Amino acid sequence: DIQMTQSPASLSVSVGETVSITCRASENIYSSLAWYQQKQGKSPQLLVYSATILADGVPSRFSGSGSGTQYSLKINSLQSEDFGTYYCQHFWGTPYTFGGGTKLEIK
Amino acid sequence: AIVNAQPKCNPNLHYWTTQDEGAAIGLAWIPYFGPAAEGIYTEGLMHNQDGLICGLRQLANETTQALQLFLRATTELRTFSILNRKAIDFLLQRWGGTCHILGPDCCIEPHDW
Amino acid sequence: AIVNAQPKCNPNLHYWTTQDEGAAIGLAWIPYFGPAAEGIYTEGLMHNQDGLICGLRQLANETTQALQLFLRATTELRTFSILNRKAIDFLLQRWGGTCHILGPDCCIEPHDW
Amino acid sequence: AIVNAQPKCNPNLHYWTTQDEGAAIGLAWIPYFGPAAEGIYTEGLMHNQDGLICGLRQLANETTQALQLFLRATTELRTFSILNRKAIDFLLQRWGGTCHILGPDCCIEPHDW
Amino acid sequence: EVQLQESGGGLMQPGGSMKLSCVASGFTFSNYWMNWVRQSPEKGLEWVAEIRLKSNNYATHYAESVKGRFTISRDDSKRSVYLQMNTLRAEDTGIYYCTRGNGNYRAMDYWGQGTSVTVS
Amino acid sequence: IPLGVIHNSTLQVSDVDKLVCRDKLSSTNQLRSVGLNLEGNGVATDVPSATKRWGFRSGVPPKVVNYEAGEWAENCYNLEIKKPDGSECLPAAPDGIRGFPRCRYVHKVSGTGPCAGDFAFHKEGAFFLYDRLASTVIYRGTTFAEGVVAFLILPPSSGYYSTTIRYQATGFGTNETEYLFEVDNLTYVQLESRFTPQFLLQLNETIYTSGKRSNTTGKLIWKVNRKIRSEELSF
Amino acid sequence: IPLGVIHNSTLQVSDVDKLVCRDKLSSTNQLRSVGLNLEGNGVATDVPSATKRWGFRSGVPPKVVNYEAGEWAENCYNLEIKKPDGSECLPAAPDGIRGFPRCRYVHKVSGTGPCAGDFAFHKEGAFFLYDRLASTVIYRGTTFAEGVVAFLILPPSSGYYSTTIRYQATGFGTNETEYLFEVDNLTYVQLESRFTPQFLLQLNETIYTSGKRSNTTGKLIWKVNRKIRSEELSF
Amino acid sequence: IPLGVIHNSTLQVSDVDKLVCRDKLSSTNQLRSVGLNLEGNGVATDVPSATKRWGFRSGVPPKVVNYEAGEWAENCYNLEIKKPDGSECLPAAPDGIRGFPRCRYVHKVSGTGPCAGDFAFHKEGAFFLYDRLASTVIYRGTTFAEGVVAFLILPPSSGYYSTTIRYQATGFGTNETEYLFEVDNLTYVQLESRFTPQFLLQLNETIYTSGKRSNTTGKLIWKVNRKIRSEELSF
Amino acid sequence: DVKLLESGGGLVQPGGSLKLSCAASGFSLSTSGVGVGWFRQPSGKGLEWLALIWWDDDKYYNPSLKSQLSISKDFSRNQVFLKISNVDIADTATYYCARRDPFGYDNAMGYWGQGTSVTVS
Ligand SMILES: *[C@@H]1O[C@H](CO)[C@@H](O[C@@H]2O[C@H](CO)[C@@H](O[C@@H]3O[C@H](CO[C@H]4O[C@H](CO)[C@@H](O)[C@H](O)[C@@H]4O)[C@@H](O)[C@H](O[C@H]4O[C@H](CO)[C@@H](O)[C@H](O)[C@@H]4O)[C@@H]3O)[C@H](O)[C@H]2NC(C)=O)[C@H](O)[C@H]1NC(C)=O
Ligand SMILES: *[C@@H]1O[C@H](CO)[C@@H](O[C@@H]2O[C@H](CO)[C@@H](O[C@@H]3O[C@H](CO[C@H]4O[C@H](CO)[C@@H](O)[C@H](O)[C@@H]4O)[C@@H](O)[C@H](O[C@H]4O[C@H](CO)[C@@H](O)[C@H](O)[C@@H]4O)[C@@H]3O)[C@H](O)[C@H]2NC(C)=O)[C@H](O)[C@H]1NC(C)=O
Ligand SMILES: *[C@@H]1O[C@H](CO)[C@@H](O[C@@H]2O[C@H](CO)[C@@H](O[C@@H]3O[C@H](CO[C@H]4O[C@H](CO)[C@@H](O)[C@H](O)[C@@H]4O)[C@@H](O)[C@H](O[C@H]4O[C@H](CO)[C@@H](O)[C@H](O)[C@@H]4O)[C@@H]3O)[C@H](O)[C@H]2NC(C)=O)[C@H](O)[C@H]1NC(C)=O
Ligand SMILES: *[C@@H]1O[C@H](CO)[C@@H](O[C@@H]2O[C@H](CO)[C@@H](O[C@@H]3O[C@H](CO)[C@@H](O)[C@H](O[C@H]4O[C@H](CO)[C@@H](O)[C@H](O)[C@@H]4O)[C@@H]3O)[C@H](O)[C@H]2NC(C)=O)[C@H](O)[C@H]1NC(C)=O
Ligand SMILES: *[C@@H]1O[C@H](CO)[C@@H](O[C@@H]2O[C@H](CO)[C@@H](O[C@@H]3O[C@H](CO)[C@@H](O)[C@H](O[C@H]4O[C@H](CO)[C@@H](O)[C@H](O)[C@@H]4O)[C@@H]3O)[C@H](O)[C@H]2NC(C)=O)[C@H](O)[C@H]1NC(C)=O
Ligand SMILES: *[C@@H]1O[C@H](CO)[C@@H](O[C@@H]2O[C@H](CO)[C@@H](O[C@@H]3O[C@H](CO)[C@@H](O)[C@H](O[C@H]4O[C@H](CO)[C@@H](O)[C@H](O)[C@@H]4O)[C@@H]3O)[C@H](O)[C@H]2NC(C)=O)[C@H](O)[C@H]1NC(C)=O
Ligand SMILES: *[C@@H]1O[C@H](CO)[C@@H](O[C@@H]2O[C@H](CO)[C@@H](O)[C@H](O)[C@H]2NC(C)=O)[C@H](O)[C@H]1NC(C)=O
Ligand SMILES: *[C@@H]1O[C@H](CO)[C@@H](O[C@@H]2O[C@H](CO)[C@@H](O)[C@H](O)[C@H]2NC(C)=O)[C@H](O)[C@H]1NC(C)=O
Ligand SMILES: *[C@@H]1O[C@H](CO)[C@@H](O[C@@H]2O[C@H](CO)[C@@H](O)[C@H](O)[C@H]2NC(C)=O)[C@H](O)[C@H]1NC(C)=O
Ligand SMILES: *[C@@H]1O[C@H](CO)[C@@H](O)[C@H](O)[C@H]1NC(C)=O
Ligand SMILES: *[C@@H]1O[C@H](CO)[C@@H](O)[C@H](O)[C@H]1NC(C)=O
Ligand SMILES: *[C@@H]1O[C@H](CO)[C@@H](O)[C@H](O)[C@H]1NC(C)=O
Repeated sequence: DIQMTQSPASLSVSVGETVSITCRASENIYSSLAWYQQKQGKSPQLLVYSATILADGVPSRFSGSGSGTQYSLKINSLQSEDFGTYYCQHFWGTPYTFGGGTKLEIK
Repeated sequence: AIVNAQPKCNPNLHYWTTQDEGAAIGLAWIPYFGPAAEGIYTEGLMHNQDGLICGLRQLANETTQALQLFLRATTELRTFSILNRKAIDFLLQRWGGTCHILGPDCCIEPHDW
Repeated sequence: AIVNAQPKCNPNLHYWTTQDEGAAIGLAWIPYFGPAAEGIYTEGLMHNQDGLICGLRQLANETTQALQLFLRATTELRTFSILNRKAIDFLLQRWGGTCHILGPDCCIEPHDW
Repeated sequence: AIVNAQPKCNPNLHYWTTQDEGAAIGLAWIPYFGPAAEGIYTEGLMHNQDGLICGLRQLANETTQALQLFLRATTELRTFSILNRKAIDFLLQRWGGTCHILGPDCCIEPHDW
Repeated sequence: EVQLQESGGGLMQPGGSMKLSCVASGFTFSNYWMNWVRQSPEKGLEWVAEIRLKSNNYATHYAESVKGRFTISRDDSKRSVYLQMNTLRAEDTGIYYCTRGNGNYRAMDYWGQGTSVTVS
Repeated sequence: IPLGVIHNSTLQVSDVDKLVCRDKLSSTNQLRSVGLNLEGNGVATDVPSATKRWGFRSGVPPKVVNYEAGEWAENCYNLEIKKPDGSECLPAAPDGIRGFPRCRYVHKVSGTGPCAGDFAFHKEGAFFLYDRLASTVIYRGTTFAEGVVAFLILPPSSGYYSTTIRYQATGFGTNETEYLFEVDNLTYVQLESRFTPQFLLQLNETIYTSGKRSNTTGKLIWKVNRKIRSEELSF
Repeated sequence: IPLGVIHNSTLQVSDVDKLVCRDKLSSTNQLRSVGLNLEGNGVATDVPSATKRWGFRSGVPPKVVNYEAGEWAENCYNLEIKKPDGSECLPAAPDGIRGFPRCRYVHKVSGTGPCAGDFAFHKEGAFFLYDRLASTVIYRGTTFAEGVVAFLILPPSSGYYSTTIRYQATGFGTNETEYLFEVDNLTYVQLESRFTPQFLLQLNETIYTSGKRSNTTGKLIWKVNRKIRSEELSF
Repeated sequence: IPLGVIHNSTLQVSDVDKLVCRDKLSSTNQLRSVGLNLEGNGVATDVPSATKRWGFRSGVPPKVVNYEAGEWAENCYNLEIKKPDGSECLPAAPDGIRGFPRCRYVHKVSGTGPCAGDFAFHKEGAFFLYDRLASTVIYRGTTFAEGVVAFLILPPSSGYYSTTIRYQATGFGTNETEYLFEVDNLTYVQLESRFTPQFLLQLNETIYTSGKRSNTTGKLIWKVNRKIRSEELSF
Repeated sequence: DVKLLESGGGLVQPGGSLKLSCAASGFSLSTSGVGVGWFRQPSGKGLEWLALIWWDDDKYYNPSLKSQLSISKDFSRNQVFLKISNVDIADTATYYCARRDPFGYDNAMGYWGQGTSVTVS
């Protein structure tokens, strides 16, 4: 089964900062990979559809890249509404796998 | 308005086509100065915006199943066209009915004076 | 609006077709699990209601005669279609003319207010 | 709305066709009593009224050039038809748009009362 | 908008069995399959199970670390789902969710509020 | 080419200068090109007359046309005829050609004769029908049921396993042509006229039973009129 | 046969009883019949499973259909299989047939087996795709990429030069069938399962270098599990 | 592909973004795909230039297209050319191909040369016209008249029995290629340029009459310039 | 344990032609990489090589005789064959079929035919 990791385990940030997240995995020919985030007291919410297509109602700031074992999440700038933790997953078929996540620490 | 089968959809679409509008040089119109027989191909990439690529695969499977029977019913050997016939029925479904405004057809624009 | 030739019409129509809507099992869509090559045929019976069967034979003879010349004029070897072309002219006879109401065409519904 | 290439146009058109409406005798419908395989041809003459013959040659050259690419794009071997497809697009360019009067289409006759 | 709600949660004694459940509306069941996932501060999100659409004859899957400890069920006339836990052993204290989504995306695009289920 | 039109529950000819919408072609599946069996016009089925109906022309090339499914034929034919010098006569069928689906009595013929021309052709221009493709020419082997075709606008093993009557030909395509029935490796009976497939079928009352049955090193021909069977009337 | 329709930026099924003009076919160039690669559904690419997917039927005739240009395939196949008596098995490709334009790894197979039937056929009915023509039957030689087809209404040398993996077959079309990889005129490795083209490609680390390389009058087979390579484990 | 349109008694180009109903296609029988003779553009008819116009390519497959009946050609060609090793060069014509209906002077050529490539092809891409089918490739034997094709929207034995001029080729498809006229089993006259079919036809004033006529065990070539005839100037 | 069986043509004129065959009645010959082959011993002479045949469809010949020698097989009957053009007195020999014996490593053949002989006159 495909294994996956994420880094940095957390990132300290400032408002309007450009950020990115590394996610790595056993190789995946599928671009099925996707990203989501959650807040304390909140159910997870999808950020991007598989590969790079953004989830509906997601701000233009969001972006991402890659295929196979290496891919990433990017955000052009940050808003305080984006505080939370972030994840990525393998939806290539089954069993599903998920990253340990990251934390959006504040400066 | 369909959803994916248990199979796993690869959202990527990497494809090739024979289309090539225009010609690089006037001699390229000529097969004698034309590209090698494999040179006709061109390629491009699409992504699963709005679920379209994956939706396409499911649609394709259903279409393939429907098509299999039709082909059994054909008598012609290489079935070079179908879409032309489909275009004809696209029109037939829209035409030969009575149609001023009252019928639910012909997309008549609202009436001005 | 035609009548029968001196030949003798048999009013019975016993016929066969390749049509078979749907499939008995999902595997029947597949030629590998498909019916024997003669199994495609289905059959039925019709009777000369309103003189239709006999009328059909006469019509067929006339059509055959007209067709013979057309085939002589064709250049293609196996003439797999014709009806598609006929459908096109069905439409062309009804379209590209001016047509609000005054012309004798387009089956415009009576105008309400 | 085109003009002739440096080539030299011969304004004469002497041509032959396979068309032959009707039949001389009823047996002529029958290939068995039909004309020799070359007998199908008929012929006629046209003159360059209004520059039409010469215009035709230039048009033909341009069409030939456009056609060469299309044929490269075809996958079918003998391309027995094209005009039928063109007829379909003739209709498609005129239809499926909204169309009462306001749109620039359907040649609607002026409205009477 | 999916109208999903969750039920059957809370503390239970170890060695038991329970049918955790969900209900939803505004997204017909005829167009989808569903997943159960679980989360803990010690684990992060993890997949638990997959429930196929009847077109797949309701085939199911479970994470191998939990497989055979749970079964699933669904009712497409009631628009309801069951985790049908076979056991209530230990370490099952993570928050439970049930998800669904467009087949041309993935099931992540809908989730519950989640529920707490715990073991003594 | 006119099309039949069904309207007011009757056939109507499509060739009019006004196409009133009372007839509508909602889809292409209302169209049909169905074949019709020539036999349904009461046309004689005697094998000698079938031969009389074929032209034996050389010259213009053969053509075929696709057509819609159609009525059963009681009589159909398979042909092995060759030129007197042992040359093959008539082309092998083209790919996708197969015999008509429902003939009750395919008649098979073999033998030789002048087999004039190269493409045969029907003297009335009637179509030969092979499976779903009409033809202007006879193909070797496989069954062709004589018929015509029409185009109209719409608003168990015995069904193919039946088949009897195989016979020899003497000469071909000419007035002098003659046929002899064959059973049990015996050539017999001139089959002159008036014989239904059942009329001939009942003649198998003699096979291994009531007559004929040349239990000799060779086979004897009987000349049909026991008077009919013409037993021992072979010469 | 339903058509995809793109409207409101989503697919919609054409089979409705009302054709609202919101979808318009301004020209025939909005139509597409594009092929799709079966492999894009996650279907296994192990050669043994490919064999499992082919029916080996005799009976009904093959058919092909024209289709629109489509997606690249990572895996495709060429076939030389023949019957155990040395008979050719499977028809030569028809004119205009050529291999698929973009396969990354065409797999080539040769050898013999019962090769039952005459027309093969896909057990799922999936199309074989040769260039621009889909097929219900496998043709000799040239590459066919398994796929399906769909019809929708619209609103550098390595791209074909890549290709590795040629191997022998032992038996064909049956459960007992087995394959052996071949390099340097050496038949080896059972290729049982789980081997990506790259998994196999890296095995050429042994060619003329780290192993195998039967510098003898004949070639030796190694049985895959150096443990994998199974050097000197040939029997 | 643009279509000619006849309106206001003049040609108009169909490729516009508005199709005004002033042009109407009441039926498909207003459509035409007529062929045109390349010769009607004043293109040279010298046989050496005809050779200059053919590409001799190998590679991409040949294609043909159906077209409407069209104008008479004064000059047309038949070809028997073969490779220097006696290999056949250029494919036999496909079924249904026959020579153009009205050529006044079919020119026939035979002989050998490198005959490079396999499919010939016209250097300008001009169509070869065989009967009613245009071609991108030259077929063996039968006559092809160089031409183009156009599509427009519409609002006695000598006609084919004429034909003279048969000659040998020396080399083929290359600058070095040369031709010699042949009559009475005599190879003669280089045919370099400037010779109308009638210019050549009048040279038969010597046949069995005023000159040449090698009444020997072999035939003598005369080198064209009696000065023209080049009698006894053979070497 | 394979009952390999010798077979072949009878006496022939020199300048003639010869067909030889064998069969593996005890073995299908369906194992991949099976090698079988021919060799001959004229006058009590050593094992002159003639040809090799592989189940994987590979053929080899002794180049000195190769111009007049051809390999054929019929697996459906477990058969192997030789065709020899221009048979003459130099071709008279005992003849034998052979098969790999250890099987799959270093040829290891090995297994042998019953022996037959050919003469001319
Ligand atoms: C459109 O897309 C759908 C998928 O969305 C395709 O559906 C597939 O259909 C095939 C059959 O048509 C299904 O294959 C079946 O799988 C069964 C299970 O195999 C598994 O289980 C075994 C045993 O545990 C495992 O070893 C193996 O790894 C698998 O996990 C088989 O039991 C079935 O076989 C029986 O029936 C077939 C068909 O007659 C016989 O050939 C067999 O011999 C046996 O009798 C069968 O193979 C497949 O699972 C379906 N997948 C999905 C996702 O639905 C459609 O095929 C496709 N449409 C077209 C036209 O191609
Ligand atoms: C559509 O349907 C009509 C019928 O409704 C068919 O019409 C038939 O047409 C054929 C000719 O095309 C007719 O056949 C002709 O019959 C004449 C009389 O034969 C009879 O008389 C003799 C002598 O007494 C009797 O022995 C015999 O039993 C018959 O009673 C013949 O004299 C004609 O032959 C002459 O012309 C033909 C044609 O060139 C030559 O081949 C002959 O050698 C000879 O020169 C001829 O055979 C037939 O009678 C018509 N029947 C009807 C009912 O009209 C059409 O054929 C059909 N359309 C198509 C295209 O198939
Ligand atoms: C539609 O109609 C137009 C005419 O209206 C045709 O156009 C012709 O196009 C060809 C090329 O496609 C032209 O031919 C060119 O002529 C050049 C000059 O040749 C002359 O000059 C030499 C040297 O002085 C004289 O000996 C000779 O007698 C001529 O007076 C050549 O130099 C060109 O050759 C170079 O390019 C060609 C093409 O690659 C090579 O094959 C040659 O080897 C060389 O490299 C060339 O031959 C012609 O002049 C054009 N005529 C007109 C009137 O425009 C189109 O061809 C036609 N459309 C189609 C599709 O057929
Ligand atoms: C005249 O009478 C004789 C009998 O005196 C009669 O011969 C009979 O012919 C039938 C059919 O050939 C024979 O029955 C056959 O037996 C074989 C072998 O077992 C079967 O394979 C045959 O079955 C095949 O054909 C059937 C009929 O088409 C199919 O239904 C079936 O699916 C198979 O394809 C068949 O049963 C019978 O044994 C002989 N009997 C004798 C004594 O000859 C002959 O047919 C009669 N003449 C004519 C022209 O009818
Ligand atoms: C395992 O490793 C060996 C090396 O140890 C490797 O063999 C190599 O194969 C390549 C390709 O056959 C050889 O390079 C070729 O040399 C010839 C002659 O000069 C060229 O004509 C070839 O070019 C053609 O093919 C190319 C690749 O498709 C095309 O790009 C090109 O356009 C031509 O069509 C090619 O350059 C090389 O010399 C050997 N080297 C050795 C030492 O064997 C073998 O390929 C490896 N095994 C596998 C299965 O990959
Ligand atoms: C140069 O002059 C010589 C005469 O000095 C000339 O030879 C003549 O050729 C014609 C045609 O071949 C000969 O007449 C022919 O005779 C035969 C036999 O009777 C006929 O079958 C021929 O008729 C066929 O061909 C005709 C023309 O195409 C058709 O109209 C007809 O339907 C037939 O198909 C034809 O009448 C004549 O006898 C010779 N005369 C002599 C003395 O040679 C030669 O043709 C001239 N050279 C060239 C190239 O024109
Ligand atoms: C077969 O037919 C030919 C011609 O139809 C017969 O020969 C003709 O016989 C008639 C008299 O009936 C003569 O007037 C003709 O001069 C003969 N020649 C012709 C017209 O070909 C011949 O007798 C017939 N024989 C048989 C038994 O079929
Ligand atoms: C290949 O398959 C056949 C049949 O699938 C095997 O023979 C069958 O083996 C089963 C037991 O596994 C028996 O119950 C059947 O009676 C046998 N006959 C059948 C069903 O064909 C055979 O053993 C297999 N061998 C290999 C190695 O592929
Ligand atoms: C036929 O053509 C070739 C090439 O067109 C001639 O050889 C060339 O001659 C030119 C001088 O005219 C040299 O500059 C080239 O180097 C030669 N090689 C080439 C370009 O192929 C040859 O002389 C010609 N001979 C005849 C009689 O046709
Ligand atoms: C009929 O004769 C043929 C030889 O012409 C022979 O092969 C066959 O066995 C015979 N038929 C019967 C049923 O004896
Ligand atoms: C592989 O063997 C064949 C004979 O089967 C031989 O022709 C070829 O030279 C060999 N390959 C190499 C690269 O030596
Ligand atoms: C011309 O020569 C050929 C042999 O090449 C010969 O058959 C023929 O009779 C000759 N032509 C004439 C009219 O003598």
